[PDB]
Amino acid sequence: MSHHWGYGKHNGPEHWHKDFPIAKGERQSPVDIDTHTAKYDPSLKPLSVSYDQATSLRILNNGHAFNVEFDDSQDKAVLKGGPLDGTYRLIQFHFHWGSLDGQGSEHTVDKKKYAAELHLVHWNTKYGDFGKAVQQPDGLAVLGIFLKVGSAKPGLQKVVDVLDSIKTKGKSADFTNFDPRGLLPESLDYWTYPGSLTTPPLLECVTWIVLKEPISVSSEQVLKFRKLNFNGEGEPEELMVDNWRPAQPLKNRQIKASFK
Ligand SMILES: NC(N)=NC1=[SH]CC(CSCC/C(N)=N/S(N)(=O)=O)=N1
Ligand SMILES: [Zn+2]
Repeated sequence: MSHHWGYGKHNGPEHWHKDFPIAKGERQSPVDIDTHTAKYDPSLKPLSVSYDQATSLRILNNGHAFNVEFDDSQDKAVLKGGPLDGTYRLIQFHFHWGSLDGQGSEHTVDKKKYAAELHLVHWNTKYGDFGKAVQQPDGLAVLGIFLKVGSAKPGLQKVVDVLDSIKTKGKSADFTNFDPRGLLPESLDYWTYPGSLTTPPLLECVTWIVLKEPISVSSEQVLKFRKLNFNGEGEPEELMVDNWRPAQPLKNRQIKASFK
């Protein structure tokens, strides 16, 4: 029980396959996005991001990241279009980030690593609930957005300022009326490919949609991410940093671009 997966030397990504053999599967994520090789697919549609009726509820430190959770019991905040067939409901978002500004993203672009990566996780409403959706090859759609360090992202600050209250694993806080539209870049140009969850159980249920344009966050904003703890309250401090899985083999997949 006590030797659980994580991001350390003894329980990190190179160990995950022992408990989760799908870690060596045929459609694992993340991947490197080779820009010159990705092919423009003129049949891909614009993404439809409809977040105006989003109902955020709570923010949780789960010991690996923090999740901002949404009410997904109705079609409030939904992702449609692009490569997707049907309607995908937003359930949560979270980030992956580094100990230094030169690492932290899960996807890479021509081997470049960004400081962090935002994942907005959505599930296909034809499967009725999230737990059923993760058992399907087209069950989830994760919208990935890169973060670089530069100017502050004003729409991120409300997240940053609540992190002191969920420092340690298992802590949560009310987090209502947060508008995830404030985390998007200007352009919705994207790459897409079939992949997996990037944490155990690593299920091969995700249509990945990775935006081309990064958002900028300030050094102070990402420094606050790095003050979070992997540990629970009253345990030795382990800073929550480098909670990213490295790029996995592309195998028999093609990455498609929505743009020329
Ligand atoms: N609840 C339920 N029935 N199953 C599962 S499997 C993983 C999980 C937690 S959310 C799925 C993990 C995730 N979003 N990975 S990522 N980094 O976005 O690719 N719940
Ligand atoms: Zn993620």
